[PDB]
Amino acid sequence: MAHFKEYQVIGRRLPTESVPEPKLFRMRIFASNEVIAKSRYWYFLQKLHKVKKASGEIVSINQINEAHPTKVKNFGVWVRYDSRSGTHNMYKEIRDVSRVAAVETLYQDMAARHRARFRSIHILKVAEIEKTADVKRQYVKQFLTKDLKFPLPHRVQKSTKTFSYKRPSTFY
Amino acid sequence: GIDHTSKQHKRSGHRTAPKSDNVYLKLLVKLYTFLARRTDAPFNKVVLKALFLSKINRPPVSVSRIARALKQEGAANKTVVVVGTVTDDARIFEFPKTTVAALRFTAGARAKIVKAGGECITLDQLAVRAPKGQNTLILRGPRNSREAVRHFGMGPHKGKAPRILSTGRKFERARGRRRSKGFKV
Amino acid sequence: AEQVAAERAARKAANKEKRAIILERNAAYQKEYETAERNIIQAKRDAKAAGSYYVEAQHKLVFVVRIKGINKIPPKPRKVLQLLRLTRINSGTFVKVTKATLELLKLIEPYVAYGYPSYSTIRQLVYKRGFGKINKQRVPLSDNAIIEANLGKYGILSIDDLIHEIITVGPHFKQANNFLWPFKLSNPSGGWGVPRKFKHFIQGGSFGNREEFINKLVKSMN
Amino acid sequence: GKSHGYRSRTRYMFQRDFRKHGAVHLSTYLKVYKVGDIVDIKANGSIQKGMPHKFYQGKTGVVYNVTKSSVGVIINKMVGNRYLEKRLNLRVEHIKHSKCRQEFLERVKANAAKRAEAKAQGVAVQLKRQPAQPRESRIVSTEGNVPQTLAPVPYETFI
Amino acid sequence: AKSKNHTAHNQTRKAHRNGIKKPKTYKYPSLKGVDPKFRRNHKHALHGTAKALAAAKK
Amino acid sequence: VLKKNPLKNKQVLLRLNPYAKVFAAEKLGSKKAEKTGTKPAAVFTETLKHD
RNA sequence: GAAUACUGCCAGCUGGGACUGAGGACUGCGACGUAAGUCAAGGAUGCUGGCAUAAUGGUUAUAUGCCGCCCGUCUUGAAACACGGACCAAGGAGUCUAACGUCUAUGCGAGUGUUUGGGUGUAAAACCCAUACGCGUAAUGAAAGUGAACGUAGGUUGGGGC
RNA sequence: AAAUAUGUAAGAAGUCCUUGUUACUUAAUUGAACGUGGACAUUUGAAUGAAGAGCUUUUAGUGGGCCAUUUUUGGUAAGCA
Ligand SMILES: [K+]
Ligand SMILES: [Mg+2]
Ligand SMILES: [Mg+2]
Ligand SMILES: [Mg+2]
Ligand SMILES: [Mg+2]
Ligand SMILES: [Mg+2]
Ligand SMILES: [Mg+2]
Ligand SMILES: [Mg+2]
Ligand SMILES: [Mg+2]
Ligand SMILES: [Mg+2]
Ligand SMILES: [Mg+2]
Ligand SMILES: [Mg+2]
Repeated sequence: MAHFKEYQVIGRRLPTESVPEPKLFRMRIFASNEVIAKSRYWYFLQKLHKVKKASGEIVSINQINEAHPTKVKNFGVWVRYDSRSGTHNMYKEIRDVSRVAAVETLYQDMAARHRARFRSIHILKVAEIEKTADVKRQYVKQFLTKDLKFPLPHRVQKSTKTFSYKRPSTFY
Repeated sequence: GIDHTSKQHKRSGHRTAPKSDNVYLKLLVKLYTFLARRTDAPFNKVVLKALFLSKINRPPVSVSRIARALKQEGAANKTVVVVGTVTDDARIFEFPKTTVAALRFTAGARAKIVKAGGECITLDQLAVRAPKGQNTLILRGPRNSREAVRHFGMGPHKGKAPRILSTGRKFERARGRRRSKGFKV
Repeated sequence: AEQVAAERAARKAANKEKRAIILERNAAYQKEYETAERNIIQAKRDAKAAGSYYVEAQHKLVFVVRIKGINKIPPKPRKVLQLLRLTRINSGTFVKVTKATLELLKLIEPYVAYGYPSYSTIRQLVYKRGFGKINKQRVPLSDNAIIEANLGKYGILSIDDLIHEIITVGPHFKQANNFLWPFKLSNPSGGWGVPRKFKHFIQGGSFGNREEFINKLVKSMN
Repeated sequence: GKSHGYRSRTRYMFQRDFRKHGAVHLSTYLKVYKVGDIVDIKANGSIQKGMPHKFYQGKTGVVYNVTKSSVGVIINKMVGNRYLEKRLNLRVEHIKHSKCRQEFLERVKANAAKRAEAKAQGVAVQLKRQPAQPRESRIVSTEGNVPQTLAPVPYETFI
Repeated sequence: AKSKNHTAHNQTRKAHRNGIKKPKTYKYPSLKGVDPKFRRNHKHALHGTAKALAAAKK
Repeated sequence: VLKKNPLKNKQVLLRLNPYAKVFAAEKLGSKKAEKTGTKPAAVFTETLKHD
């Protein structure tokens, strides 16, 4: 389910005689498949408007691919989530090459640090930070220093066999 | 597992053979099995099913009942078929000349039918001369006229006969049967 | 010359003209499906060109698989599963989409997986697991003459005619669908794909409406 | 001890409606019931004669007998494992016609009219009602209706 | 030693085992409870219309 | 006496569906579609890329 | 302007492995062939090898892996820290009768029932039988009593069969 | 003033048009109920299913219950009632 795609979902109220041509509400949804994307669209129209799936219609669902999937981007992600004893807004930043994988990173991050399931999270916004110094979190800003380079000490090498004859080393 | 909507391994509830050991009846059943299979006439199927019936489901058919059935228009020349016994009836004083095919004729019934100019016939001769049940008329006797049926469904206000050995005053004609003694049924 | 060849040649000539009828029907059904698919694709392209949106027709047909066993079912869903003819696990039936049937599926949702079958799924299902209900017995189709003997009054002469009367919900859909015995499917060959079946498909489970993914599920199940 | 009288537990359903007490309006008494009419039982609490038992509040039945001021209504009552025929003698205060059977009778007339026209022109008039069908295709124009909507909203205290 | 007082548990399952059946309405229902003046009239109306039918048919 | 599945046993697949011979002889299962140069509209593209 | 990913389709081709071979003349649907025929088309054949006996197989004892609480009973619940049971043989518990209900079989049937008794006998059998009597063919009422066709033994609605 | 649960209807035992019965009803040749004759066609008037559908007789055991989700009373509570 975490292999997230981003869909645009455009829906509307069913046309009636008083109001033909309704207003075509459009949302950006992160979900694994189109069924979950449509369900999430109706869930949000249910909460934000007086619209439900019975008295509504989906006029379009389209997948949005990344414009430049092999370009490294800094993404600020505003979310609200329900903790065990309240509701909270947070801002986080993920350095990643695509919005979908940045959302994957945030869902894993939010599950790891706050024990917050996909059930409990609303993605308020995912935005590219255009330039450095608008980055605010040190854990991302530390990766933006010039001539970035670092070793990887203590290499642990996976062994194909039960027994080894060489007393392995961790050089790298 | 299966969610069974109906009871499993349920017998049809219908007789497929006579309950008796009469070999002549079993020969008749064999003949009308062959006829009910190789002929499409529903007469042979109805006769075959009637050949399986018990005694209470084969009430006797009187000659007066046959004469009344022959008073029907278009039925003067028909062959009356009784899968059972034709009993006698002295209540009548004229009998039409006709052909009756039955399992059994009482001595009085056979004498009355033959004296009227007609003939008594068995179901096998019926099969021989009317293989498809041509111009036959199947008659059945009264099934609810049985004395046991009077007591079926006994209960308050049902108007049925109690199961009783001695009849008269002092035998269940008191409290529960009249308003002056408690209540009435 | 005991008069065997005359009726044998009459029967072969009748069989040949019946097969010519089935062949010309199947050709016209193939062109009908081909244009039905190409028109929808070209309609979406035209709507994109004009800046509008083409909302497709809502799906007229679903395929429903009972994915739950027979123990501990409340009476109302138990009755609806009996009415949809899903009496054992991994049984399947086709359903025409109406408000009445959609409320039936909305009422047995935790016990079934349903969705919108494709032509390939319906064709392979009917060819491989299609049995007819003939004189209350479950008869393998295996022949066009059986389907013509039981559905010939409705103009359904072959298995392809039956498949078309299912994929397009025709006038005689109810008779053709009830003539089909409930499909007895096997467990999916690659599993269900989820740790736990008895959540909704949206919630990472298996039951509910998974509309277009029912094709992959049913293909693995047969 | 327990109490199970005739009008027990009828405190609210034999109320009159709020600001609807007093005398009954004459259209109750000008309604004509024939044998075979289908009627709904709802007791008027201000008339204590011919009053149905609490069980039959809301039941719908068929009129079998018509008397001076009352009708005989047949109701099927579930007793044990079967339905028992129950015969009620109710004053017309507690009785109204079934409006559903009124639209059924009107639909019968409309069906006859449709078949009558189709017998002359336009055969295959297809009388039967059909359930709500799935929608057909359509083209939703965007011109003047450009889609525009935002995302979910942040949490706020509002206290 | 007190026991259980009452429960309707299993009663609906028992009731539905042999189904709950409608009372099998007939054409020409019984005239029991119908107004006696109507019944007295209807006997004579039926007698007269059968007389007219038999007189016409002969 | 024995149910022989189609989709294999081309003899049975030809006993049913005589059109399967024409379908194979013409490769209708791999039909090449006509190239169409119908572009999407700018309002559609801009709406899709809109935040 | 292409490629590819992803998803989907093919009545596209093909390699390896496993279990099964039910039926037992023919009939059918087919397919390839101008036909004549042929076939993978309503269920396995062909070829080859070894042994022809404890070899396979059965039984039995044992070992090994995994599983397996003591039966009977009362009970919501028994392996129970509930009761009966040390072991074995033999015996050991829904019978017959009077009257009766439903169902079934048989005989005869507006009747039916010989067997109280008589006759007879190859002698507790078998065979034969008069008059009665029981039940039934009439009900209802406390009783005195009275006591069943207006009609093709009625009309209406269904109704098998003809 | 919900949700859930709950009654009824969705036709042939029907509808319409004439004119027949009556001791009931009307001021009335008005109705009521039941009819004769005539017309309505195969979508005989929503969906899905129906495993055969109805009906009858007769008889066994049972008439200590207990558990779980949800609703819920007494009780501080209870593997309580
Ligand atoms: K008690
Ligand atoms: Mg595997
Ligand atoms: Mg009073
Ligand atoms: Mg163990
Ligand atoms: Mg024990
Ligand atoms: Mg213990
Ligand atoms: Mg003890
Ligand atoms: Mg001891
Ligand atoms: Mg002892
Ligand atoms: Mg012994
Ligand atoms: Mg003994
Ligand atoms: Mg007890």
